[PDB]
Formats: sequence, structure tokens, C-alpha cells
Amino acid sequence: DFEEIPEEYL
Amino acid sequence: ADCGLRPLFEKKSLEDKTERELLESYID
Amino acid sequence: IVEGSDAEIGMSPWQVMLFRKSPQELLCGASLISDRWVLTAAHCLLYPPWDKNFTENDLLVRIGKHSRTRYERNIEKISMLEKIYIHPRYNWRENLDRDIALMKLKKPVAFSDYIHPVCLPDRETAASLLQAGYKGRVTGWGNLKETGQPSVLQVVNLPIVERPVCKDSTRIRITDNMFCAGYKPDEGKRGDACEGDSGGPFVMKSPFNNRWYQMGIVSWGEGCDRDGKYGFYTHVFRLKKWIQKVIDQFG
Ligand SMILES: C/C(=C\S(=O)(=O)N[C@H]1CCN([C@@H](C)C(=O)N2CCOCC2)C1=O)c1ccc(Cl)s1
Ligand SMILES: [Ca+2]
Ligand code: NA
Repeated sequence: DFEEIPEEYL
Repeated sequence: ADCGLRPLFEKKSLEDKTERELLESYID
Repeated sequence: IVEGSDAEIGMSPWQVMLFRKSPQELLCGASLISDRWVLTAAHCLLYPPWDKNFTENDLLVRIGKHSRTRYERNIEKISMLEKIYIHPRYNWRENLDRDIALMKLKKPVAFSDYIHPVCLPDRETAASLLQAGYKGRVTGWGNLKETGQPSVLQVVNLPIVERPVCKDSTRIRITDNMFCAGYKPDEGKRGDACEGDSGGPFVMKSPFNNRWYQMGIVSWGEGCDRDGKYGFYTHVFRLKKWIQKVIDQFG
């Protein structure tokens, strides 16, 4: 469903 | 200072497709 | 949003998505009120009956969005939370009275064509605009129906309902910190917020100064878009004393 967000935000 | 003024609408004097519906309802 | 339509680009630049880090999912809507502060419903962060009690690290806020699921490169900004503040008299035990919370961001978000704060009402704007029949606007990425999900941000304009009608539509105790909105049956028009829209804004455009004000927060409903039922919203102006106190002390 959701596209993965840049790892920097996790 | 600039709250509630949308860059793509109020800031450029363009109206969105349904804002007039809100204005028309403000009758008092 | 049930029976709404696709938002235009930049139509609701204060719209914020509360996003769970893991698993990655939409938690609630929210709104941008300054470069460092986001407003939402307390129940989006704290609801013991459903074992919900998020901490800052569990969440992100996504600002400037349009697409629900897509990562909007060069458009959206993703911010981390510094601190969550929940109204001290938020009534999660009973009826969600004072359903309001603030989230301070770690760093200020840069304003753009797609990111911009909404105004909060003063006494006069509230008095003039919070009248039965006057329409506000609700936006969100929540369900399209009670019983699926939108590709992009949805919008619906809904009229504020008389207090007696709100009270008579439900068994729940309604307080002065709530107002309800939506069309009455056979009125020919429909629409409502739904799961996933809560925490998001109910806004009105002042005909006096042409600015958008956030008058309500999507709080609760019994189902979505049911005939004879109405969505309930946190009355933002009634809780502004608390809002200001938090911003004055921790801003
Ligand atoms: C979110 C929602 C309609 S729902 O049927 O999907 N969800 C219901 C289920 C229980 N509740 C409330 C009464 C409640 O007790 N909750 C939900 C929020 O978290 C605290 C527990 C809902 O809002 C809404 C419709 C109109 C508005 Cl405004 S919002
Ligand atoms: Ca009742
Ligand atoms: Na209804």
C-alpha cells in the first residue's frame, strides 16, 4: 500500500 | 502573519472549485 | 471522507498526515498551525480503551501531501516529533470531551506552495462563523465508506448543525467543546468524515478577511455518512486558552 519513505526519517 | 492565505489560491487571487459554496452559506 | 471529491493541488496546504513508523500506516489527520506546531485530536495519540498511547518516537508527520500512499519526492516534508501535549482534561473515559492535542516538531518545516499554516480563530471570528447552516470544509485520507481508500486527499463541504439536532441524533452526552456538522436526511446532499480522517481540520473561509480558519478538529461519529447522524468536531476556539498556554510555555 504505502511507498517506503527515505530511511533517514526512520 | 500570513496564516490561512494559500500560496496557490489566495496569494495568487485564484479560487478553488467549491469555496464559493462556503461563502454562499454565510448568510447572516 | 465519504461522498467527497479529490482535493485540488495546494487546496489544503495545512493538511498533515500522522504516520506510524512501523508498521508504516496512516494514523490520523492533523493540521499545521505554525512552522513548529501541529494540531490534532487527542484520541489520535491517547486512547486507553483500544490500547493506544503513542510516544514521540512512534510517529512522524507528513506535510504537503496529496497522494495518500505515494512518497511525494520534492513536495512533501517528513518531520519528527519533539514533544506531544494532550489536553489535561481530555475525557477519553466517556465521550472524548476536549479531544485536542499539540505536537511540537523537532525542526521548523519550510513553507512552500504545498505547505502553509491555517489560522486559529479569535472570539469574534468564532462568534460570526459558528452558526447553524454555515458550511465548513473537512479534508482527509480516511475511508471512502463506512464498510475503500482514496488515491488522493479528499474534500467535503458540510453545514454546521443546530445544537438541539446534534444532541437529538445521539445517546452520547454532547458538550460545549463539541459541535456537529452534516446534511439532514432527504436534504439531497450527503458527506462526512470517516475512519482515518479524525484529527484533521474543519475549516471556514472568513468572508471578512478572506483567510482560512480552523474551527474544528474531526473528533467522532457513529458510523460514517449515516442518515440522521452527524460528525462531531472539537470546538477549537473553546480550547484556545490551553492552545496558547502550551505554545507560550513550550514554544
Ligand atoms: C471516524 C468516524 C467514524 S467511524 O465510524 O469510522 N469511527 C467511530 C468508531 C468509534 N468512534 C468514536 C465515537 C470513538 O469512541 N472513538 C474513535 C476515535 O478514537 C477514540 C474512540 C468513531 O468515531 C467519524 C465520522 C464523522 C466524524 Cl467527524 S469522525
Ligand atoms: Ca440525545
Ligand atoms: Na449523516
